[PDB]
Amino acid sequence: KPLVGTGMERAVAVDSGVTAVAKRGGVVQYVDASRIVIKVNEDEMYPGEAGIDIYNLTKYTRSNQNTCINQMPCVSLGEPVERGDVLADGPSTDLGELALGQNMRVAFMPWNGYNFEDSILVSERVVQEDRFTTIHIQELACVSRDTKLGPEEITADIPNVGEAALSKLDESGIVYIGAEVTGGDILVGKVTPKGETQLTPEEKLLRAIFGEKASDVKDSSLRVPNGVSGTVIDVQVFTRDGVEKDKRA
Amino acid sequence: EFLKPRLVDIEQVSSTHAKVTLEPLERGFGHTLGNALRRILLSSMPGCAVTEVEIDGVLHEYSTKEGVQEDILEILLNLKGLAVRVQGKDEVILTLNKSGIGPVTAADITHDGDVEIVKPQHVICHLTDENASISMRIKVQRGRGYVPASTRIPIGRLLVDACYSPVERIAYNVEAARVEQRTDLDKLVIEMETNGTIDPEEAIRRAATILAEQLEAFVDL
Amino acid sequence: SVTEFLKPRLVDIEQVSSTHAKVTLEPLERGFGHTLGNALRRILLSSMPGCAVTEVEIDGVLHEYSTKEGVQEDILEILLNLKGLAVRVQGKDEVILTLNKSGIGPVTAADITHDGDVEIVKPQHVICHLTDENASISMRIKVQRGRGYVPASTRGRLLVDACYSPVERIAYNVEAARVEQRTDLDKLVIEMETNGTIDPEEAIRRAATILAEQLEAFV
Amino acid sequence: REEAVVWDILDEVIREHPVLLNRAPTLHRLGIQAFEPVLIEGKAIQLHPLV
Amino acid sequence: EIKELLKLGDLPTSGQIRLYDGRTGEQFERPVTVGYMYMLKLNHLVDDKM
Amino acid sequence: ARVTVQDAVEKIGNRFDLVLVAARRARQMQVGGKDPLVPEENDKTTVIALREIEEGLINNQILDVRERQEQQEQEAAELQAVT
Amino acid sequence: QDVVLGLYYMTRDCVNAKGEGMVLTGPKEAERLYRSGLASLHARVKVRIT
Repeated sequence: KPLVGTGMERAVAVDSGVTAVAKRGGVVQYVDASRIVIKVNEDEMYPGEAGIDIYNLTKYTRSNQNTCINQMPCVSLGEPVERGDVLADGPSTDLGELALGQNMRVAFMPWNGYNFEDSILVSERVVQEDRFTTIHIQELACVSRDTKLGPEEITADIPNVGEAALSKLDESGIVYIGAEVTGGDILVGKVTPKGETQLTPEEKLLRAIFGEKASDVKDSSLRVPNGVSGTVIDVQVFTRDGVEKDKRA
Repeated sequence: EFLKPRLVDIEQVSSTHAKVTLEPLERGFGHTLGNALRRILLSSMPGCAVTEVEIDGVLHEYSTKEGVQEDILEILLNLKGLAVRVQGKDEVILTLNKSGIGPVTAADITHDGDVEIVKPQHVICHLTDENASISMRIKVQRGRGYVPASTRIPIGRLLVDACYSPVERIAYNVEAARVEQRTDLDKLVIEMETNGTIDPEEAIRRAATILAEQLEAFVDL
Repeated sequence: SVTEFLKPRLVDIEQVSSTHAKVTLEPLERGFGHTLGNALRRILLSSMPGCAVTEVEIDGVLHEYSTKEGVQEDILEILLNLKGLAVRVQGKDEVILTLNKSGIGPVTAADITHDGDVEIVKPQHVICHLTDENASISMRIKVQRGRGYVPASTRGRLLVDACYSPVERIAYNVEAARVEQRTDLDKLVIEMETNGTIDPEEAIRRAATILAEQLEAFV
Repeated sequence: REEAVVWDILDEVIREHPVLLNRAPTLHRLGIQAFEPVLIEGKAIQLHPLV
Repeated sequence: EIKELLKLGDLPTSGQIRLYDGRTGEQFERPVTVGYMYMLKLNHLVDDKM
Repeated sequence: ARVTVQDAVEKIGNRFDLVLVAARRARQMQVGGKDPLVPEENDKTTVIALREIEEGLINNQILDVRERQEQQEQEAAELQAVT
Repeated sequence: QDVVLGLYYMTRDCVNAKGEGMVLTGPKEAERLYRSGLASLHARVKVRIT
């Protein structure tokens, strides 16, 4: 809530559709953290199609600049709300206003050179309160392409590693929701037909008659990038229609 | 000879904050001990804040729970604001159980009688449906200073940042002590703010213990 | 654990001549370098027992902005010389001294009589210079024990700035040093001169003794 | 793995080994000067203000 | 009107409050400006540029 | 201890052959066979080389004399242990 | 920029301050007077320099 505002915060909050403005005013029937259900007042109500307004909020999900977009219910249980009033504060909003940063006790003085050219010297009270602590979200994909020497498996059977990586993978090879991963781990175990021998046509006839496969393999799993940590909060699995599904799918 | 101070008055002006008075001081030692004790009281006082939270039907702290209006992360920040005394342990696991519509206060926790909840009106979250219930295990441990999540680090046990600091604001003010039929003696008066879990005499006594050790580093006691 | 700290110990005395020393303390808890250096600075610079030249009366002087012949210096500059006369005195609290000389040359501290419990750290401390055979000096100089600094405006008698405390400069440089898994600590670097009446490490132990005694009714 | 002994090794390979700082619009030759490292718990290159 | 609103609180009309140092414990000369500025965290984070 | 190079530059007034002389000497102390003429303060070989220049006991000419002396020593071992 | 402000505030004078026109044995006790607060940082004073 910017203490020194210009009053145009309301118009930017209401007009830019990142808050949940009520279509028809009425009475809160049920506020949960994910949906808000409003019973509608009578004079704004249609005779047929009895009608209650159900606003499904959009919870923690990725924005285009890898920031977190999140709506929070700012009304109580059983509260009169009017048509055109906001029901859910989105990102950087506070009770229908606009709140980008936070307002802090500032002092204008040199303090032993730590704010020399344009630097800013900050207390520990700021970092203790988690008041600039923000949430970033990375979408990491792993694709399974149909390649030579057969297509690739997404199985947990991975060469040259043990239970040190497999301790955070399930029966299918895909990380559990909620795993607190760091840099260097394995999120989606993908394995490749390695060996790359290019056996001769004589050896091709040899392996064609006598019937011996290759059965060598290289790790090409989807790994965490360097430096980053975090929490797997959502796993989406998409599959071509001519492909069978494994068990986590 | 230098005259030596004594804890002469402790005015419990509220449940949060109280004022001590150090008296009598030689001229000069007022600001010296005042700055030193402000430094030690803000720096290192053993607090007992929350460390790890384990809600039952919740995987990770970036999710929602069907039947409570606040997110899991806001529940964790509301727990981070909780002040709680332990007496005869170092770590402890509290337990909250509640259902029905109504604000889930800090008073609803299982008591575990050596564990004192210093503020019952402190809300955690608001349940919102009759057939809705939360049930969490709140791991509280003793600590010192500020230990965030990333330094000291199953998939259910969420971690809050640890903020083991029972003071909030220290405000010492010297003034002349007109006593002993002798002028020019200082009177140190410290107004200390506390979340509620620390006796201010025990606060100033732990602080002076700390200074006695830090000078015991090179003098004989 | 919550009482266990990182109690330091002084590692060196990288000293220069016996009135000066550069004491380092390492390693300290984060935030203790400034409070220890500041507490010891305010105690050494404010309240230290010590004797010092307090009030001086000259034979034929009734005013500071004056002169007396046979003296290359002035009255005000001879009082500047009298400030630096670093004097230790035994169990007598205060005592009056006198100085008499007629000669040509400097007047050093060895010209002062030995009588009393008064010991001078440097006879080589030149008070003034003389130029005439018939120029006879006669001054009465009163030392007095005290507790640090009292100026002339907060006191033919002349008002000398009273500097009882033996230290002449104290400064600290809290710089950072590390332990193995620890992040950031302090390295208190005390730099200190005296006036000669005490050697420096004993003066730091005086400061620690006084700050310890001022906390005895608490711990 | 960044074990415990590599940081003393690192402080003993820093000690007199210079680096070159370099700002991106490097116009004249003072835009590349050579320093000595002091290690930092942090992620930002500390740089002496008079430079 | 800013001065009149500061007079509605018990704050000084000058806008400047005397401040002590946390290190030396003694008052800075020439009292300084304290207040509330609404400061933003821009997303040029150092652990992305490093 | 090392902060500047200035006295080494004042003894070898080129500032471009200081690098070459100290490089040759620090190779003699690194790879190197030889041992330092100045007591080291747990320094790198670079600082020990510049420190030996600052004492005024290494230049290009001392290195040339000692390399001629080592080349003359390389026959008095072989010609002695063969013949 | 900061250091020149610090020096320009340091080496200046005002017509009346603490310890106006007293005499000092040298700069070491000038610092000893400043840190106690008994003299202000800008106060015209005869000292002995060397």
